[PDB]
Amino acid sequence: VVGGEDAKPGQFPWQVVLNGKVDAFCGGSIVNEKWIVTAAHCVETGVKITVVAGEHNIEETEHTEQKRNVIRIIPHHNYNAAINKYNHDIALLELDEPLVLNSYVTPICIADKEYTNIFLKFGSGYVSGWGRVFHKGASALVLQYLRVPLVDRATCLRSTKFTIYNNMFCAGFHEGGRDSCQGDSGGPHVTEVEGTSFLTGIISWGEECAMKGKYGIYTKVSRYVNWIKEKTKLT
Amino acid sequence: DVTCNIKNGRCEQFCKNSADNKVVCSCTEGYRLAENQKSCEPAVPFPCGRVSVSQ
Ligand SMILES: Cc1ncn(-c2ccc(C(=O)N[C@@H]3[C@H]4CC[C@@H]3N(c3ncc(Cl)c5c(N)noc35)C4)c(Cl)c2)n1
Ligand code: NA
Repeated sequence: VVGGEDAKPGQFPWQVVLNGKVDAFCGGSIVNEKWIVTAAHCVETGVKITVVAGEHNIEETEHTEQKRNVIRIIPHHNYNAAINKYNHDIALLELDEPLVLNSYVTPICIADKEYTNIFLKFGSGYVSGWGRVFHKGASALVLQYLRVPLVDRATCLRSTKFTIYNNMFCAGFHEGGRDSCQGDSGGPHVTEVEGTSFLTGIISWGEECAMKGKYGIYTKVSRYVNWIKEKTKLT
Repeated sequence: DVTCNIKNGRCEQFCKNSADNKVVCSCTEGYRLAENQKSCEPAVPFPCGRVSVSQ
């Protein structure tokens, strides 16, 4: 995240980090004690993934962290990386052993399809992650967060040469300087509803972080609510 | 003047239009609809989407 601020401990207790050959290569969000939602392009190669919940400073071993191994990866059934690495860019990760829910490890709420879309229409969400803090710059150590406004569709289409389908939205600032960045993909875009946060998007991609005239591109969660609820149901 | 399209029916989370120009509010998993018929109260120790650590 470029142009964000340090989270306080437990401010985004649904955030997770994904670690592999490099650390903090992507983010994710806690659906429940056994399931994480992320971007499918983060987990396409099927290589080993470590999920860390309750993380704050990725270079300090603290006490709220809960590390778990990923036992199964469920990319959305319509994801096909051979055609388009960023369409239907959403996946579910099953953990080996359940997270212990607490003030630092808390699920994100997921509304039905209609209300997830109403909440995105509020026009302002929060993104968070350990991605780069400048374009081509260093990764964050302390979790970063940023409020991003929804950008109208026509403005976003003109901002990029790549195609933006109706299952994606754009968010960010016309002046630049504030955006998601590489390493944040897969993390949450959430909308606060009277003090309860709901998942409205998955951080997906962009071309040049925080460059004036460019925006972050996100997956609309509303289209995938039913599939999340079905795949992650524990009862 | 009581519908889900006006101030969400005064529902904290979700609203459904019901008979006789009334609404029925509701909440996400882990919350209960409160006695005031509008608010959402935690019904589990660590309900989703809530910041509980002192900020
Ligand atoms: C056909 C298609 N549709 C999207 N495409 C595409 C094309 C180019 C890129 C790309 O190389 N983006 C660069 C590369 C380093 C910094 C930019 N980048 C980003 N990754 C993740 C994120 Cl979340 C962002 C962001 N908001 N701005 O830039 C981001 C990764 C990306 Cl991630 C996606 N290509
Ligand atoms: Na840490």
